[PDB]
Amino acid sequence: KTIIINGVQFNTDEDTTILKFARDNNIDISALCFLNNCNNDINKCEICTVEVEGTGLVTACDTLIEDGMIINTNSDAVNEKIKSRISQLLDIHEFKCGPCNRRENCEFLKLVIKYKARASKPFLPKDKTEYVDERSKSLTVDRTKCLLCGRCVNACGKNTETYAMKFLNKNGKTIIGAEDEKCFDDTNCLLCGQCIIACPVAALSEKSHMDRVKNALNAPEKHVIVAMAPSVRASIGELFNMGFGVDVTGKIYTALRQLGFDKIFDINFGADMTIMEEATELVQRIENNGPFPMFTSACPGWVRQAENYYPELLNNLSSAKSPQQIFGTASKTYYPSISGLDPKNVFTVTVMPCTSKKFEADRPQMEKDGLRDIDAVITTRELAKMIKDAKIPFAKLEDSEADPAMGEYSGAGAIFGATGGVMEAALRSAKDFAENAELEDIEYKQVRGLNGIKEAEVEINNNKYNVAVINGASNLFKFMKSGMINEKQYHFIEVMACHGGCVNGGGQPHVNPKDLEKVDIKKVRASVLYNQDEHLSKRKSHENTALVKMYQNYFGKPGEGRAHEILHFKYKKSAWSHPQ
Ligand code: 402
Ligand code: SF4
Ligand code: SF4
Ligand code: SF4
Ligand code: SF4
Ligand code: FES
Ligand SMILES: [Mg+2]
Ligand SMILES: [Mg+2]
Repeated sequence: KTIIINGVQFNTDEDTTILKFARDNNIDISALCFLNNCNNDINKCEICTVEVEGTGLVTACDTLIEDGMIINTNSDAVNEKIKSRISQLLDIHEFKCGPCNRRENCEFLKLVIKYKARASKPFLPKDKTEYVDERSKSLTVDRTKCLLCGRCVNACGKNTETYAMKFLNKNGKTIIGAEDEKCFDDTNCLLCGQCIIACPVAALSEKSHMDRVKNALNAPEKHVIVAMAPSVRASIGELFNMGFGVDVTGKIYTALRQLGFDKIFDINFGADMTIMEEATELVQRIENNGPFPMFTSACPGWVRQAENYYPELLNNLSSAKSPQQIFGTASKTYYPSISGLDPKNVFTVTVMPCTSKKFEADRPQMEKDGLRDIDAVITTRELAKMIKDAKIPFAKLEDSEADPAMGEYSGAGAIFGATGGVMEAALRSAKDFAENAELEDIEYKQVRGLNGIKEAEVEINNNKYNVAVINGASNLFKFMKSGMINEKQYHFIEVMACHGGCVNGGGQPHVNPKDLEKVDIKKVRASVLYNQDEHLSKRKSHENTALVKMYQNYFGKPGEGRAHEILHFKYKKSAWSHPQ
């Protein structure tokens, strides 16, 4: 078919939208509410307006190309329409970029600047308290920034299929929020924060823990531990203009020391701990023939999904604590035993690509003897802001090293942040455990990649077992609802709520939609992790020397005794009751 765009003739067989055909041919069209191959069906932002000859102004993002269209993307009538829409958005928008947390990478600001748009009347609310919801342990809303673009609603729908983020009719006016405007925590919401990632502005954010951290750092008698997740070292460089897929591990350690932290450890150490315990439990369940299947339990997004939708699976969850919590538990017990610190004075902070980790850390029973496993969780974005506020030249920092005692990690722990990561690492140790051997082939490439549902057959000690990797919360629903779970007998199942794994977590750096169609963000971030695994000497969690010492000298044998006593956590379904 033949179309004309800005006087340029195209002959094409492609059946796509104006927007995508234009972007494919280096023709500029703006968009706002269009994301994840979806726009806002009930309140189209119309930022993507173009002029079609013989029709008038149309939305490019959801209008298919047709033979014989004459399209103008830059006529004065088009630009005045787009400018008008942005101005109306400004009319309901607290335009104060100064102290805003999206100041450095906001899509809306870029649009305002591009079209020179201004409000008819500035939005200047005196009392923000009614626009702000900070009840959640993981999420916050600032409706002074909200454009009602529906991108959070669509993303929540696509990524989780819970539809926990909804349009609401609050006293005759439209907002976004949880069901019945309740606290997100009190709904079926997973707190995975995929909504935040989709948000073009600062309307959706993580629940801040930065005050917890600063207060602890400035408290004389507090000994503040910090440990970052696998994914952080593969991501945080993005916010310092270092590009995508840059390993910045050593720079992070240096920055944390300069921030005033008293001990620099690593969650990857906790990852090796979780494998120690979970691979042990797997081997146990084999020689007890059940309960099968065993599900991973390190994703609090998935744990909440199970609690809210599949409580019959809670007893199938591994009882091993997550790397975050299992690390935290040892930081209040083992670490004092090798440091002399009063356990009460230890304050443990993690850096996570995740918002759901904050909820996990603040679970009432995630403590012992009055001591929280984890006292604070800051996202990748929060650590970045903290670094920038301290004016630490991150990109120029020299590499330092972590403190070894709870900072060493194997290549198995290092790949936790990728979908299929926990599966692969668990298998490397479960195999060696069950066969009493030191096997050389350790790469399970079949469980890797961005496929939503991944299965593999594995041969453990002259017996064959079935594993599955569930990549994304919506895929958990598909896997269960479509009866896939009953099509064969599964023995070990990994579930991550965020598609791509933690590298694509709700607390990660935002990425411009244009960059998203240019960079495979999930694969590129994960590539850093697998790279570290490939070039590390020890690639099994039980080959972690610092970890072995810890178990030999303090916890004893994994999966039992002291180790099972305090390094494990069991989820329980509510007892039957009526009503509901
Ligand atoms: N706790 C824990 Fe995990 C580990 O190790 C993280 O820290 Fe993850 C990452 N990156 C997060 O958030 S959680 C899910 N298990 C996969 S990776
Ligand atoms: S959300 Fe964007 S446009 Fe609005 S105040 Fe913040 S930086 Fe400025
Ligand atoms: S919270 Fe963000 S993504 Fe959701 S409607 Fe408001 S501006 Fe759009
Ligand atoms: S945190 Fe996750 S489940 Fe909850 S509303 Fe946001 S995207 Fe949906
Ligand atoms: S996949 Fe990772 S980042 Fe996403 S909710 Fe689970 S633990 Fe958090
Ligand atoms: S981007 Fe097309 S209507 Fe919003
Ligand atoms: Mg649409
Ligand atoms: Mg201090």
